[PDB]
Amino acid sequence: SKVCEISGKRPIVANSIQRRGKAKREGGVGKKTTGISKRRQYPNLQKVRVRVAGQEITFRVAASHIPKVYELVERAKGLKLEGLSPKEIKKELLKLL
Amino acid sequence: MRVKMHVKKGDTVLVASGKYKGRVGKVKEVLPKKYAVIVEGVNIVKKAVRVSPKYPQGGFIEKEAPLHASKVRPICPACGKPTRVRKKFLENGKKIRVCAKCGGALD
Amino acid sequence: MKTAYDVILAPVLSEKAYAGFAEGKYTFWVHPKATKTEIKNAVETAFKVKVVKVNTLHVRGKKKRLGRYLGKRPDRKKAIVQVAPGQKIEALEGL
Amino acid sequence: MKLSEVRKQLEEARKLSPVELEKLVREKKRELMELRFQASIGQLSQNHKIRDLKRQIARLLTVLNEKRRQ
RNA sequence: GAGCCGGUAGCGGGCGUGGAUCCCUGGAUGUCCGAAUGGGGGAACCCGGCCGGCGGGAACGCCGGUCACCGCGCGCGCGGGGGGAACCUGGGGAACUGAAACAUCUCAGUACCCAGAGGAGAGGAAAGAGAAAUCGACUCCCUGAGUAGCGGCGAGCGAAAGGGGACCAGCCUAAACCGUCCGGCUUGUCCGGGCGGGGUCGUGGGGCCCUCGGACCGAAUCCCCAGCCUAGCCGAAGCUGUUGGGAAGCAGCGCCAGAGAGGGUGAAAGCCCCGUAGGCGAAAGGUGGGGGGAUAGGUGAGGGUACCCGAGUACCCCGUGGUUCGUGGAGCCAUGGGGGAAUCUGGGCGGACCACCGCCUAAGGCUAAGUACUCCGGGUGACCGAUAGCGCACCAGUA
RNA sequence: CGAAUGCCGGCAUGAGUAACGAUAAAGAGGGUGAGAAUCCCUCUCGCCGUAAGCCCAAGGGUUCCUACGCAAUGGUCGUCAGCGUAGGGUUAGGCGGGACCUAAGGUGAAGCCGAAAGGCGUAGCCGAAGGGCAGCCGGUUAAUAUUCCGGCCCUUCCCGCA
RNA sequence: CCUCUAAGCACAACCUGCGGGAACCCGUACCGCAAACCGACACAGGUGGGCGGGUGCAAGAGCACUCAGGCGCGCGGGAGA
Ligand SMILES: [Mg+2]
Ligand SMILES: [Mg+2]
Ligand SMILES: [Mg+2]
Ligand SMILES: [Mg+2]
Ligand SMILES: [Mg+2]
Ligand SMILES: [Mg+2]
Ligand SMILES: [Mg+2]
Ligand SMILES: [Mg+2]
Ligand SMILES: [Mg+2]
Ligand SMILES: [Mg+2]
Ligand SMILES: [Mg+2]
Ligand SMILES: [Mg+2]
Ligand SMILES: [Mg+2]
Ligand SMILES: [Mg+2]
Ligand SMILES: [Mg+2]
Ligand SMILES: [Mg+2]
Ligand SMILES: [Mg+2]
Ligand SMILES: [Mg+2]
Ligand SMILES: [Mg+2]
Ligand SMILES: [Mg+2]
Ligand SMILES: [Mg+2]
Ligand SMILES: [Mg+2]
Ligand SMILES: [Mg+2]
Ligand SMILES: [Mg+2]
Ligand SMILES: [Mg+2]
Ligand SMILES: [Mg+2]
Ligand SMILES: [Mg+2]
Ligand SMILES: [Mg+2]
Ligand SMILES: [Mg+2]
Ligand SMILES: [Mg+2]
Ligand SMILES: [Mg+2]
Ligand SMILES: [Mg+2]
Ligand SMILES: [Mg+2]
Ligand SMILES: [Mg+2]
Ligand SMILES: [Mg+2]
Ligand SMILES: [Mg+2]
Ligand SMILES: [Mg+2]
Ligand SMILES: [Mg+2]
Ligand SMILES: [Mg+2]
Ligand SMILES: [Mg+2]
Ligand SMILES: [Mg+2]
Ligand SMILES: [Mg+2]
Ligand SMILES: [Mg+2]
Ligand SMILES: [Mg+2]
Ligand SMILES: [Mg+2]
Ligand SMILES: [Mg+2]
Ligand SMILES: [Mg+2]
Ligand SMILES: [Mg+2]
Ligand SMILES: [Mg+2]
Ligand SMILES: [Mg+2]
Ligand SMILES: [Mg+2]
Ligand SMILES: [Mg+2]
Ligand SMILES: [Mg+2]
Ligand SMILES: [Mg+2]
Ligand SMILES: [Mg+2]
Ligand SMILES: [Mg+2]
Ligand SMILES: [Mg+2]
Ligand SMILES: [Mg+2]
Ligand SMILES: [Mg+2]
Ligand SMILES: [Mg+2]
Ligand SMILES: [Mg+2]
Ligand SMILES: [Mg+2]
Ligand SMILES: [Mg+2]
Ligand SMILES: [Mg+2]
Ligand SMILES: [Mg+2]
Ligand SMILES: [Mg+2]
Ligand SMILES: [Mg+2]
Ligand SMILES: [Mg+2]
Ligand SMILES: [Mg+2]
Ligand SMILES: [Mg+2]
Ligand SMILES: [Mg+2]
Ligand SMILES: [Mg+2]
Ligand SMILES: [Mg+2]
Ligand SMILES: [Mg+2]
Ligand SMILES: [Mg+2]
Ligand SMILES: [Mg+2]
Ligand SMILES: [Mg+2]
Ligand SMILES: [Mg+2]
Ligand SMILES: [Mg+2]
Ligand SMILES: [Mg+2]
Ligand SMILES: [Mg+2]
Ligand SMILES: [Mg+2]
Ligand SMILES: [Mg+2]
Ligand SMILES: [Mg+2]
Ligand SMILES: [Mg+2]
Ligand SMILES: [Mg+2]
Ligand SMILES: [Mg+2]
Ligand SMILES: [Mg+2]
Ligand SMILES: [Mg+2]
Ligand SMILES: [Mg+2]
Ligand SMILES: [Mg+2]
Ligand SMILES: [Mg+2]
Ligand SMILES: [Mg+2]
Ligand SMILES: [Mg+2]
Ligand SMILES: [Mg+2]
Ligand SMILES: [Mg+2]
Ligand SMILES: [Mg+2]
Ligand SMILES: [Mg+2]
Ligand SMILES: [Mg+2]
Ligand SMILES: [Mg+2]
Ligand SMILES: [Mg+2]
Ligand SMILES: [Mg+2]
Ligand SMILES: [Mg+2]
Ligand SMILES: [Mg+2]
Ligand SMILES: [Mg+2]
Ligand SMILES: [Mg+2]
Ligand SMILES: [Mg+2]
Ligand SMILES: [Mg+2]
Ligand SMILES: [Mg+2]
Ligand SMILES: [Mg+2]
Ligand SMILES: [Mg+2]
Ligand SMILES: [Mg+2]
Ligand SMILES: [Mg+2]
Ligand SMILES: [Mg+2]
Ligand SMILES: [Mg+2]
Ligand SMILES: [Mg+2]
Ligand SMILES: [Mg+2]
Ligand SMILES: [Mg+2]
Ligand SMILES: [Mg+2]
Ligand SMILES: [Mg+2]
Ligand SMILES: [Mg+2]
Ligand SMILES: [Mg+2]
Ligand SMILES: [Mg+2]
Ligand SMILES: [Mg+2]
Ligand SMILES: [Mg+2]
Ligand SMILES: [Mg+2]
Ligand SMILES: [Mg+2]
Ligand SMILES: [Mg+2]
Ligand SMILES: [Mg+2]
Ligand SMILES: [Mg+2]
Ligand SMILES: [Mg+2]
Ligand SMILES: [Mg+2]
Ligand SMILES: [Mg+2]
Ligand SMILES: [Mg+2]
Ligand SMILES: [Mg+2]
Ligand SMILES: [Mg+2]
Ligand SMILES: [Mg+2]
Ligand SMILES: [Mg+2]
Ligand SMILES: [Mg+2]
Ligand SMILES: [Mg+2]
Ligand SMILES: [Mg+2]
Ligand SMILES: [Mg+2]
Ligand SMILES: [Mg+2]
Ligand SMILES: [Mg+2]
Ligand SMILES: [Mg+2]
Ligand SMILES: [Mg+2]
Ligand SMILES: [Mg+2]
Ligand SMILES: [Mg+2]
Ligand SMILES: [Mg+2]
Ligand SMILES: [Mg+2]
Ligand SMILES: [Mg+2]
Ligand SMILES: [Mg+2]
Ligand SMILES: [Mg+2]
Ligand SMILES: [Mg+2]
Ligand SMILES: [Mg+2]
Ligand SMILES: [Mg+2]
Ligand SMILES: [Mg+2]
Ligand SMILES: [Mg+2]
Ligand SMILES: [Zn+2]
Repeated sequence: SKVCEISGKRPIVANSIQRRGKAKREGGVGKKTTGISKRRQYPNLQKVRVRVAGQEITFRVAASHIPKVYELVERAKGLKLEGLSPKEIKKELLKLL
Repeated sequence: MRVKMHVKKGDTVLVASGKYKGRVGKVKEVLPKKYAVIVEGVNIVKKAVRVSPKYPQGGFIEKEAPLHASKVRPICPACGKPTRVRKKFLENGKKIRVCAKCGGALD
Repeated sequence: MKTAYDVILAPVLSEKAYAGFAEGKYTFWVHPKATKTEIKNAVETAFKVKVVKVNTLHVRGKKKRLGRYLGKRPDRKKAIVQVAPGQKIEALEGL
Repeated sequence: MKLSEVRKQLEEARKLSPVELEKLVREKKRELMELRFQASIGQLSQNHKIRDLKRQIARLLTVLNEKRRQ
């Protein structure tokens, strides 16, 4: 229920459509809409605790790009990173995206 | 910006119009705001004043009243004739008032 | 630049002010942002005296009108400096 | 004040030094307060003297500023 | 270029050709509050740290300087914060009402809220349109057209291509490959991250590899100028007599006119005043889309090679949104969930699907003008003329 | 325009009518003044007195004092006033609030949450009529005083000596 | 406020006694059960804290009379349905 830190995904808005009756293709009169109401669709966000530079880094990223986190990590090896703090190692990774 | 006066205190002017039309004299003052002028002995008017330490015995005092500038016309000291004011560019290169009847100057 | 002449403005001209000269207490129209410590130095550095005490107070501006418009005279502040026993600010003894 | 006077006060001032300008100023602002107390009692008839000082004091602080801005 | 100290006279005193008041550009000063930011705070109030100065100054107080938070970049530097009448784009987003009830539908993605930007904003250089075997970025207006289509086919909604106009312009990157600096351990023909080169396209192009050939284009960044803006200046030609409080009226005799628009003057003035036609004008700030000059930047051909050609992306299904499309035969564009490729022998498209034939070349970005609004200044009205015209012609967002 | 219980304003009728805001209450004399039941002084009468008297705090904001005024406000009158004009008046090391503290609550390093706006949040900060802190009596002015004066006490901080 | 120690400091520092000096910003007027605050009014309404004397009534902040202090309530005069 927020924003992927890797994909920039974000809660979009979708309608909840309610339909009744038989379709045409099933040899029926056709579908009928009985009630449309906005919903909202969330990205399947999850936590991703990783340890980098002897420091724990956790992302609130959607389940889609989870394998990108480790990529960032894997890609971050070539960086002066010791001595830094968590928020510092995060920002340094994100800059790789 | 400025109020355009073709006449200035205190050159000699011709009361072109009004009750004292034709009369002549010096410009005793210039009022740009109301765009008027006072002329010596012209537009005379009797005005009242309190029995005041300045004006004991009460009575009235002849004041010289202002006139609209379009009513006054300057008198070229050369041809002595009332004229419209042109403006000459000397080599100063200042600009000077000069009679339109003759090239004379007016200050 | 700020000088003791910027702190002190004019004297309090009243029967009550005058009646303080005898005891050496001289009243002034000071600056509302002026300070008892700020005044002192201003009187001294200007009247060659030794201020021993200062009493200040605010005088609020009066509301006035030109029949049709309502406004207010400015707000004023005044001090009451005590000078060392025997000193005098002559310019006020004037009277 | 008169213009020519004004001009001089500028030539003379711009010849001076900030200290000699602060010191100078410090005096005329005394010269004011003297006048303020005179008018406060009505014994100030040449009341135009006031406006001059302030605008003298002003013209001084300016030239003082011209120097220091450097 | 002769008066001035505002609307505002008076009392009381000054100034101005030794060029004032006034007008325009630059500069200085600019208390306190306000994003308000040293700290707090019931805005304009209150209380501090540091360095330097004043006072007789150690305590007390005043003066000058500095001290909030955030992002980015190797404690210090550049940037952000807030305001703006509407106009613009993005994130969200109703209802009355219409359907002569009403739920899908409409009103409408309008009103409104929020973030952002700017003098404009958005969009924009085809993975386009769609049947011409053609067009050639985008934006706007006309037209196409209330056509095609959409729709409890009810009320109603409503395109695009093409054509005629305004404006006109096209570019930088990512990946293969060469080199270089750094750091990791699992020691190199290594992997990773910076920088530089190279490269950017669809008659497909580019790299590497041989081979042949070795100046004209030119900016949207920079510079100089004309031009324009913010004060201004020159500007043709009438006297008299007469009634009258006043002449500009009636009479006589004249004149100017690249000026007989209009407004003033004691009434009705081409020639009295301010002006009008026609010309002049900027030391300094601003602008400068037009002129000249620089610079970053631009460019050949066959041959073979099959390294690269923008990833949780294309693609399939599931849930939606946009388009004229309300599940409809439902494609195209976009994406919240799942599964999940390829590099030209690739892939998306041409209205489900298959084939033939054709168009294009996504998953990085930038881009002038033509377009929209009107707090501001100016011109102009078969617009109002103090119950009208803005809510205010006057001290009104006031009492 | 003749009507919309129309809109803005002006002016009539009811009408010299009800009423003039507690049934605690008034009477005479002297003065003032153009003008007096209505102002000042004096005597007599009545009225509140767990108040209708005296202090403090909220709130109001110059209404307090004095001189000169009565067109308008005063439910009459007015020479009076909380009204019009001008001048004067509020003085703190100790009384109250700050440079001291914490409460509910408010905000809010860290940290968490949300399409934006924003919503939470230990510490810390802000937050009082609670805590803590050193002035008592009297005199003075037309108008201020636990503030000025007088006498007698006390607090904190800086420097110096022991 | 007292007390306990830690770094540091133990020529400083703090406690007690005396001495000289220093001691800032805001508020202070006036109304305040009301003609000045809330009620469109000089409105018989509402508004927190303290003092609130004397005598008698069993007591009391009740009740009646009264001190100090303050008032007769901002239209009057008659008439006697
Ligand atoms: Mg559903
Ligand atoms: Mg069928
Ligand atoms: Mg249907
Ligand atoms: Mg996990
Ligand atoms: Mg997956
Ligand atoms: Mg990517
Ligand atoms: Mg004549
Ligand atoms: Mg002319
Ligand atoms: Mg200054
Ligand atoms: Mg006295
Ligand atoms: Mg001294
Ligand atoms: Mg005070
Ligand atoms: Mg004060
Ligand atoms: Mg008043
Ligand atoms: Mg000057
Ligand atoms: Mg004036
Ligand atoms: Mg005079
Ligand atoms: Mg100041
Ligand atoms: Mg601040
Ligand atoms: Mg703050
Ligand atoms: Mg210092
Ligand atoms: Mg000082
Ligand atoms: Mg300071
Ligand atoms: Mg902005
Ligand atoms: Mg939108
Ligand atoms: Mg809703
Ligand atoms: Mg509805
Ligand atoms: Mg409707
Ligand atoms: Mg209808
Ligand atoms: Mg409708
Ligand atoms: Mg309906
Ligand atoms: Mg209906
Ligand atoms: Mg209904
Ligand atoms: Mg709609
Ligand atoms: Mg929107
Ligand atoms: Mg904002
Ligand atoms: Mg904005
Ligand atoms: Mg434009
Ligand atoms: Mg743009
Ligand atoms: Mg391209
Ligand atoms: Mg057609
Ligand atoms: Mg048609
Ligand atoms: Mg049908
Ligand atoms: Mg629609
Ligand atoms: Mg088209
Ligand atoms: Mg076309
Ligand atoms: Mg055009
Ligand atoms: Mg073109
Ligand atoms: Mg490299
Ligand atoms: Mg090729
Ligand atoms: Mg370019
Ligand atoms: Mg002219
Ligand atoms: Mg005549
Ligand atoms: Mg004539
Ligand atoms: Mg005409
Ligand atoms: Mg014309
Ligand atoms: Mg005219
Ligand atoms: Mg006419
Ligand atoms: Mg005319
Ligand atoms: Mg022209
Ligand atoms: Mg020119
Ligand atoms: Mg090429
Ligand atoms: Mg080749
Ligand atoms: Mg290949
Ligand atoms: Mg839909
Ligand atoms: Mg169906
Ligand atoms: Mg659909
Ligand atoms: Mg289509
Ligand atoms: Mg998806
Ligand atoms: Mg192919
Ligand atoms: Mg294929
Ligand atoms: Mg596709
Ligand atoms: Mg497809
Ligand atoms: Mg297809
Ligand atoms: Mg297609
Ligand atoms: Mg097809
Ligand atoms: Mg094919
Ligand atoms: Mg195509
Ligand atoms: Mg691509
Ligand atoms: Mg763009
Ligand atoms: Mg643009
Ligand atoms: Mg444009
Ligand atoms: Mg306009
Ligand atoms: Mg008219
Ligand atoms: Mg008309
Ligand atoms: Mg009117
Ligand atoms: Mg009106
Ligand atoms: Mg009229
Ligand atoms: Mg009719
Ligand atoms: Mg009725
Ligand atoms: Mg009626
Ligand atoms: Mg009736
Ligand atoms: Mg009406
Ligand atoms: Mg009668
Ligand atoms: Mg009756
Ligand atoms: Mg009756
Ligand atoms: Mg009656
Ligand atoms: Mg009784
Ligand atoms: Mg009597
Ligand atoms: Mg009498
Ligand atoms: Mg009377
Ligand atoms: Mg009387
Ligand atoms: Mg009475
Ligand atoms: Mg009693
Ligand atoms: Mg108060
Ligand atoms: Mg009030
Ligand atoms: Mg008074
Ligand atoms: Mg009266
Ligand atoms: Mg009267
Ligand atoms: Mg009266
Ligand atoms: Mg009245
Ligand atoms: Mg009356
Ligand atoms: Mg009344
Ligand atoms: Mg009298
Ligand atoms: Mg009196
Ligand atoms: Mg009184
Ligand atoms: Mg009064
Ligand atoms: Mg009067
Ligand atoms: Mg007095
Ligand atoms: Mg004291
Ligand atoms: Mg205190
Ligand atoms: Mg302090
Ligand atoms: Mg606290
Ligand atoms: Mg909060
Ligand atoms: Mg808390
Ligand atoms: Mg603290
Ligand atoms: Mg307290
Ligand atoms: Mg307390
Ligand atoms: Mg204490
Ligand atoms: Mg105390
Ligand atoms: Mg005691
Ligand atoms: Mg007093
Ligand atoms: Mg010792
Ligand atoms: Mg110890
Ligand atoms: Mg140790
Ligand atoms: Mg030692
Ligand atoms: Mg001591
Ligand atoms: Mg302070
Ligand atoms: Mg009273
Ligand atoms: Mg009272
Ligand atoms: Mg009282
Ligand atoms: Mg009561
Ligand atoms: Mg009470
Ligand atoms: Mg009560
Ligand atoms: Mg009310
Ligand atoms: Mg009231
Ligand atoms: Mg009452
Ligand atoms: Mg109650
Ligand atoms: Mg008893
Ligand atoms: Mg009893
Ligand atoms: Mg009882
Ligand atoms: Mg009782
Ligand atoms: Mg009783
Ligand atoms: Mg009564
Ligand atoms: Mg009575
Ligand atoms: Mg009564
Ligand atoms: Mg009666
Ligand atoms: Mg009767
Ligand atoms: Zn002549």
